[PDB]
Amino acid sequence: LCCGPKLAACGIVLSAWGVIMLIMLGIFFNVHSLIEDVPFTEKDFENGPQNIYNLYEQVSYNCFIAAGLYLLLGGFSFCQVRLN
Amino acid sequence: SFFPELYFNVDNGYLEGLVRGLKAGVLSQADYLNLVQCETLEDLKLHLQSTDYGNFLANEASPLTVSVIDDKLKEKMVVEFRHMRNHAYEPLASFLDFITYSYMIDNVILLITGTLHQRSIAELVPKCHPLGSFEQMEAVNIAQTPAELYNAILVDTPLAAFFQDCISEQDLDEMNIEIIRNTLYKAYLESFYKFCTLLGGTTADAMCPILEFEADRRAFIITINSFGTELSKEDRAKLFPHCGRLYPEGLAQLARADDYEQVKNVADYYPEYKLLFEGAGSNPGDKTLEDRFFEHEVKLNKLAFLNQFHFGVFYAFVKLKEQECRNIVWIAECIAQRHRAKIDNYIPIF
Amino acid sequence: TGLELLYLGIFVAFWACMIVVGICYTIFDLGFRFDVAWFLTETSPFMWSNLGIGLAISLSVVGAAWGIYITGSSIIGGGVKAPRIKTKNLVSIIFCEAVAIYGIIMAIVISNMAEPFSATDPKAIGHRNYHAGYSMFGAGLTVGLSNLFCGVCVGIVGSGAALADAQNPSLFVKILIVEIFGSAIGLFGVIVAILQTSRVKMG
Amino acid sequence: GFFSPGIWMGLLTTLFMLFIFTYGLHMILSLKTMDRFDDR
Amino acid sequence: LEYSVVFNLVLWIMTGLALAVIITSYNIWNMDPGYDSIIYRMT
Amino acid sequence: ELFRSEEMTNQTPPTYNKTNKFTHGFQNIVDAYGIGTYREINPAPYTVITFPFLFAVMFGDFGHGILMTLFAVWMVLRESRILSQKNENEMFSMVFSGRYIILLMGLFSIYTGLIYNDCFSKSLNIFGSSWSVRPMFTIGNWTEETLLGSSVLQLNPAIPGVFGGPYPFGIDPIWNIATNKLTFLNSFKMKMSVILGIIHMLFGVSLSLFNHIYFKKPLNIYFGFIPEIIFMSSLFGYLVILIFYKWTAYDAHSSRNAPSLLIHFINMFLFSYPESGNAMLYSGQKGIQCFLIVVAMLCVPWMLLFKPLILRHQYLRKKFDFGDTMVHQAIHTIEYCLGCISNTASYLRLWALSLAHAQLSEVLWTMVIHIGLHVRSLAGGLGLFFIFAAFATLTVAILLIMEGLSAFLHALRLHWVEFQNKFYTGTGFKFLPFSFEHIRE
Amino acid sequence: NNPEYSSFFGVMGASSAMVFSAMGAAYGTAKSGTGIAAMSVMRPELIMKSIIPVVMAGIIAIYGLVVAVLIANSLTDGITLYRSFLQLGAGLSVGLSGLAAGFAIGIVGDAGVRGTAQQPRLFVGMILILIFAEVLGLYGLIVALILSTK
Amino acid sequence: NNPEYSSFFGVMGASSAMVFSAMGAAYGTAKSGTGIAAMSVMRPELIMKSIIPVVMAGIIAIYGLVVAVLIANSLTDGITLYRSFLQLGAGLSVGLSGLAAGFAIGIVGDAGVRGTAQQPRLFVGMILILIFAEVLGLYGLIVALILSTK
Amino acid sequence: NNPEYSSFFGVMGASSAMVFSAMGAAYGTAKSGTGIAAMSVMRPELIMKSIIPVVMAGIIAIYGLVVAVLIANSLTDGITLYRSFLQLGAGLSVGLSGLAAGFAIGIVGDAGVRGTAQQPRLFVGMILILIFAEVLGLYGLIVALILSTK
Amino acid sequence: NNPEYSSFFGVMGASSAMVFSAMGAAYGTAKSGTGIAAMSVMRPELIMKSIIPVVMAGIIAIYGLVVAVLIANSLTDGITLYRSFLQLGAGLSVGLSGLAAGFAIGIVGDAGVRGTAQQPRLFVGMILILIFAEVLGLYGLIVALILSTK
Amino acid sequence: NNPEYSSFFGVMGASSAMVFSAMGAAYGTAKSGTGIAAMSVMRPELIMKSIIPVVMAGIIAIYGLVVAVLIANSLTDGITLYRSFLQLGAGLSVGLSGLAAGFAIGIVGDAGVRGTAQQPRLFVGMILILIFAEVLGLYGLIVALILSTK
Amino acid sequence: AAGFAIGIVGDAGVRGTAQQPRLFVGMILILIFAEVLGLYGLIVALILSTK
Amino acid sequence: NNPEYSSFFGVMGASSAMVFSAMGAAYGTAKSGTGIAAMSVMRPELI
Repeated sequence: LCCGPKLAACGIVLSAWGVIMLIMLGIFFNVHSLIEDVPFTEKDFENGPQNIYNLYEQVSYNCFIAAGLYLLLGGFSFCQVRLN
Repeated sequence: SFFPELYFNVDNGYLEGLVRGLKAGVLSQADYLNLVQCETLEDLKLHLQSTDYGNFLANEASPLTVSVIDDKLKEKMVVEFRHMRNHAYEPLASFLDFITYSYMIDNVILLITGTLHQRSIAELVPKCHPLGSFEQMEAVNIAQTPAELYNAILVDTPLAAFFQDCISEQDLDEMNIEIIRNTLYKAYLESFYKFCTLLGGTTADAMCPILEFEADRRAFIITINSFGTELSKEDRAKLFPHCGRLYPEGLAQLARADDYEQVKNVADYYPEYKLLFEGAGSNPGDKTLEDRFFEHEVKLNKLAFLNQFHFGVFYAFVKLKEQECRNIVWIAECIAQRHRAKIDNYIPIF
Repeated sequence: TGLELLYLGIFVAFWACMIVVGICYTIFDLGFRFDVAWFLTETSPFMWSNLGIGLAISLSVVGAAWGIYITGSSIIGGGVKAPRIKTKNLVSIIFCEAVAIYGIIMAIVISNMAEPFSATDPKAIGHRNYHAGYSMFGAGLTVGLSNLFCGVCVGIVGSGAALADAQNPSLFVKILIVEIFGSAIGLFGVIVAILQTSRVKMG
Repeated sequence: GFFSPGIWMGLLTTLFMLFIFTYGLHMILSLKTMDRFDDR
Repeated sequence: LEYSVVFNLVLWIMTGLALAVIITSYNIWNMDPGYDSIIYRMT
Repeated sequence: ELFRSEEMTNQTPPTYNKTNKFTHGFQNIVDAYGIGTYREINPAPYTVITFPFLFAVMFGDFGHGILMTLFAVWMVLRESRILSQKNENEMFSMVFSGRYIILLMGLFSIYTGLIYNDCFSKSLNIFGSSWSVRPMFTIGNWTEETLLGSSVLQLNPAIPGVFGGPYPFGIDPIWNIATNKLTFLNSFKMKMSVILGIIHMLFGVSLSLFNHIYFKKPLNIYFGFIPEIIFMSSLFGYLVILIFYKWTAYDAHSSRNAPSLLIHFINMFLFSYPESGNAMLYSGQKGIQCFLIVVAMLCVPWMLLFKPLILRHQYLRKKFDFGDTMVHQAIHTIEYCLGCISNTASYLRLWALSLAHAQLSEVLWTMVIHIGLHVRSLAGGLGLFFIFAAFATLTVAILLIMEGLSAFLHALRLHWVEFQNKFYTGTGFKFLPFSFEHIRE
Repeated sequence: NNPEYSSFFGVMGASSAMVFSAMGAAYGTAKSGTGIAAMSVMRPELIMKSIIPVVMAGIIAIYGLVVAVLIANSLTDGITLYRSFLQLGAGLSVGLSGLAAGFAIGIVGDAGVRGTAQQPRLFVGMILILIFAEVLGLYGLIVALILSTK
Repeated sequence: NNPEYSSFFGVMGASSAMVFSAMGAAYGTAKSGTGIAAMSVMRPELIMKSIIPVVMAGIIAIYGLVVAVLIANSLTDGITLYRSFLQLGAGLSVGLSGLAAGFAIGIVGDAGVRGTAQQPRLFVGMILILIFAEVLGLYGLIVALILSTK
Repeated sequence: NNPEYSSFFGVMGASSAMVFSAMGAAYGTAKSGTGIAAMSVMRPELIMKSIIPVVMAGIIAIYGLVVAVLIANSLTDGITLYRSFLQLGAGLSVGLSGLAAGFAIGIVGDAGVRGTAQQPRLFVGMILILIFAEVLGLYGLIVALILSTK
Repeated sequence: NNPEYSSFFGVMGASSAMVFSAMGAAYGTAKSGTGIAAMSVMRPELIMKSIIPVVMAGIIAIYGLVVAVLIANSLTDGITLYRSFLQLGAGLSVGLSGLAAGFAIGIVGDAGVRGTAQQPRLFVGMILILIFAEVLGLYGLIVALILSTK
Repeated sequence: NNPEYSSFFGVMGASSAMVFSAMGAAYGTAKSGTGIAAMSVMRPELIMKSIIPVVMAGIIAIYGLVVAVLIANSLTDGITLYRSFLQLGAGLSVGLSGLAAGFAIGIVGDAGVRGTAQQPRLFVGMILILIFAEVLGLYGLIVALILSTK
Repeated sequence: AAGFAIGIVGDAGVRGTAQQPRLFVGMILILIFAEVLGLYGLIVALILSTK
Repeated sequence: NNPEYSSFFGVMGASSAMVFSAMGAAYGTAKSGTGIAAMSVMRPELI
């Protein structure tokens, strides 16, 4: 599909933004396993520091999945703008 | 009241600034003097180009004539009017429509008569005053049928309400054309005045004085000019507008009057007019009554710009420039005809 | 005039009903059933305070805002033939914001006095809190309305200034004196609002 | 009684904001468009 | 008991609804047919 | 040495300002307000930095600051392709012409965002957060507080004997996740905006002295600059000193009924000096408060009426509409004195817009991307994909474009009205030399 | 003791005085400024004489300030209500009376400027009329000052 | 022995009397000044005579001051209520009646001043009608004075 | 056993009787004066015999004065309420009835004087018509006098 | 211990902040679109520039969104009333402020679009005047934010 | 234990959201359709593009349908009142905001569609502005969704 | 509501019919719709008043 | 346990549903019919 090279280029930029930002998010949690403290915690939070390490690892996993989707999107958009 | 000075500039703020900015460009007494000190039409152009006027004779015939200066000046103010008329909203546009109506009235008088004496619309339209326009059809391609023009007017032409006095076509054929146009003008002035009084704020107080003057002006001048013609005194009275100072009492005396002195005797009861008849020396080499009326009318149109929150500034705007056009052409005519001693017959516009 | 007719009909019916109800309570010799003290005491001072604060800020910007477009339209229109106008006549708008600023400062200073009561039964509770509540309400209203009308004045005057300057550049400076009075009127409201809340306490 | 503290206070705030709504709507309704365009 | 509640509700509910009808009736009453096309000739 | 216009060839010349590929854009936004007086101090050399700085304060967002630069870089990278092409799109041309302005604006926005430690509402952890020692919190008679914590927050006390120490650089990241950031950080930015605004005004006034020297108008400083700067210093500089004093003089030990600089400032102007009931910042403050306000009044006669008074004195001795000159000077005095008060409020835009932006960033993050996260692995990852894509879209649509444009305009407003009006006065004519402009034709 | 809410009316008085006087001054000022600007385009030589109406408006604004300040300084918590009612009356008396005066100031100044624009000899007469409006503002102030001291 | 808030009615009387009278005089003054400014341009020599309607208006303002002060002096805390109703009636009676009179003063002066310029013989008729307006204002004053002492 | 507020109803009657009557007479006076001024331009000899509508307007004002004074003198503290309602009815009856007449007086006077200018024969007719308005005003007085003594 | 209805005032704040801001921005948008459509016919090259008033109005709409969301995320059941009135004030404060802002935006933009097309030198002034209105709207936002911590 | 009649507010929300949104879309639809009928007679080739205002108006109506249904499906008998206050806020927030957007749609549609026939380059400009009105409507939906589940 | 419809349609329809005799049938049909709108009211009233 | 007056609201609903929709349909019918009459005189073929 062509879709227009102007829109393929926009997708490439968004895809690069997605991969860069999402991987960074996972790293920050992986290193500080943190101020943000937004891993989607449970309300019934117990006295278990290991729960913060575990959820932070979950955030990294989920973030890298999102980046993987941006890698696929960027790849497709790359070929569109190059061929257009 | 507290009615004006509040919502006025919400929609009409731009036009008020623009129209006064345009007024700022009208020829001053100093500028008229520079136009007088020419004695040549080419120099007249060059001196006029010193103001907002000018650059309108460019690309025209190398010889400069009065007909070109006249037409071009009219065109300038028509364009400026249409601009402001188009960039306007019903609250103000309806007021402006009345101004255009005065010209439409004259134009429809032209459409009839010619229709009555087999003339085609296409031949008549080129001689109609601008702003009449008549973009509507049915008034166009009437097939030189008076009935078709009469019906098209009743239906499409905004002046249909005014023609309620002159109806059934029978009136068109049996009435003198000038009685028809004076009758229609009365209907216009009466409706327009009432409209101004419905806008019962600053506009009513700023606008009506001018309309009331015009109404009384018509009574005075019509009475005098009617002396030498064939017209029943009652039919003459029928043409006197009721929006003025003569209506309560005074028109009855003008209707009976058969002499200039009797008309002046009426003015004697109205100092604002008495002074005009006294100023109108009417000597063989002096100003006349019509000239004093123009001077008074302009004074009023200038005073109109003492109110910053009304519609009357636009009415005065058009009328003031119309006189300015008369003034400029007068100078061109004085040059063209070489009568320098008659140059000072323009009406100063301050 | 469809809207004006609606507004009038509501206005007349609103007060006409109040007259009938008021006089009826008197006629039927009710035991002061409509008790103003009751309304004033049950009505939480918190509403009165927060209302006055919102009024102080909200009314003041309305004034400024009103005047701004009054003078904006005149400047923009006239400026077509006199573009010089924007150089000097923008000060009219500065005066309009300045009227908003007067109210804005007071709105913040007043709101800085807002405190909780931890109060329940008004009986012998919050005697001072009612005074401070009503005072804050008044002071907010005082400055709000005063700035509201000032902003309208300044707009009207600034419009004339723009129209005048377009035709005579020498008139600008002299006219400025009128707008200064307009600003002073708003400052007078500020002085009173300051006094009204000069000795208040919340909580 | 006819009114409670709650009801009355609610009505007071309701009317204030109703007046604001009315003011805004008033000027919004009294808004016109152009009859014609100036030129081509 | 709870008079103030039914009272408050019914008064303001019926008042707002009644006005909506009154305004709607006004707007319908004064419908502008255009006063043109054939009206000028019948007038 | 200040930059001034070039000489042109006893009539008022046009103003000629030499510009280059980078500084031309800055001169234009100056010229947009007006053409400066011949031999006037050119504000543009100071705008080059001052304006980006004011933006960076208004747009203090580390993450968007980067994106903003990248946008400018894109345009610069195509500089050769954009110049040697047709550009009928004027909005593209304008932002292109301002591409070097935008880049700089981003550069400072990063600087200020870094100190604020906000990158899309993200803090910058330098391992220096030592504000409090949580281990000691529990020791201070807080045993199993996390059980009750399920329904409470609990604010960390000051000066418990175990807390203290500043964050190495910028605001301690811990405030980025606090529920009361809205008082700690909002207050700081409030005070910062006031301090910066006053300094900027004083700078603009100081420049007026150089202009007064260049045109050899000793009177413009004898009754102008001097009494004007005295007015401003005594009232506005004093306030700034008090703000720093408060920060350095009082600790939490006096947090209850701690002196309020707002109330003391108001009481200063009103000469209200209660004997007791309110703690003063320092002993004798009442005497200083009275002194400064009286002096501020004493300088006014010079600025208010003595200029036309001495001009009348000197005029009649050498031999001037005295009444008209009094009108001019009186209006000028009011504008300066009242404007300083109003201008100070103008610079509250730095706080207002910095806060407004911070509110957009915090809310846009919290109500868009945060909700996209979930404890379920695959659903969370895929959700973040779609939610983030929309999030990035909103960040651009709302903050990078619209708010960046707003902050541009508001900082430009401050330059034109509050800064320039202290020294950059009068008008000049457009400098239009013969040039070979018709190169393409 | 001193009942609650008693200060309410005195606060409304102090507020009313200032607001209504501001209304009066604002109307008279805006109307006068309009007329002055319109004249000065036609002839600037009358501008200085035409300024007084604007000050006249400001006087109404001060009138209101004098009472509003007098009350605002008098306002306390322990008000015996009687004093609050006196304050309410004084506030309304000066404010609403100044409003009427300011209206007259506006109308007369605006018409006066147009009158002088055509004939400068009207100046003295127009000022004398505005003097009556100032007297109307004074009467309001007088009554308000009397009431506040009862 | 007396009820609370009984003084409320009295202070409303003193205020109302002054406010309505100022509104009446202000209206008549505003209309008169407009007519004077418009007329005097054509007939400047009449400027010193056309002021009279404005004085007539000032009389309405005095009417109000007299009663408002008379009531104010009679305002106490221990008011018997009965007396307060009389004071309120007196205040409204003179104020509202003066308001009506001021309206007529305005309209009659406006028309009369211009009519006089166009008709010098109208001067006497104009004054006579203005005398009737003053009589209408007095009737209110008479009743108010009767009530305030009843 | 006398109901409180009984005096309120009463005093409101006396005031209303005066206020509404002045409103009517003032309206009729304002309209009559306007027509008279315009008429005087053409027919100055009629100015003096054109004042009658204004004198008649004053009759309406007196109608009101008489009742208001009769009530005011009748007002006491220990009023049995019954009398208070009669006083309110009497006040409204004469005041509002005279008010309506005042408009008739004004409108007919204006039209009559303007017409008389052209048709001097209209004068007897103008007066007869205005006589009917005077009769309408008296009817209100008659009922008010009956009620105030009942 | 929580006064009932305490949550009612709070919820209204969030709603008003959004509704009134939308009204203002919509008004400004409607006014601008009218001027833009009329102007753009003759000078289509100015279509892009003419959008600015609309973007500014859109900012007003955001201003409102920020408060409405901030309040909404701050609502609970056990609201202590004190907090509720702060939220209501915040909503109303930004609402009316944004509403007035939007009106100034719309009115000025309409004139500005026409003025700029006729005189491009007015472009900067158009932005400036709209800029001041946007600054006024910001104040409305900030005060709504300030109350959230009081 | 739950307050009675608590469902009233939530029910009014569901209905209010739908009605106000229909009012908004109806205005924009009627105003745009008028411009379409007036325009497309001259430029029939634009008949399939001038519908856009109307389509975008339908969006306002859907925004209301989504919330009105969301609210209705959220109502029960034993409502804790708190939830009902939220439901009314959400209903009004989207409804009245959609109403404001509907006005923008209508006015911009009319001006844009007729302008487009005069200048086809306006077509994109019209959409962009209408896009801003749609964004204004969206903000209302966002807040309503936030409140309705809060 | 039906009365409004009848009146407005009757006025325009009857006058139009003289100008266009072919309008008669269309006028009747439209008036029939207004009568149906009036009947809907009757139908609801009959069902409701008997419930 | 049933609140008295409770049925009042439901009855007003049944009425409002018909009254308001009737007002709308009546407006639309009358407004369209007027335009139709104007059309038919110009050309009945579209009636």
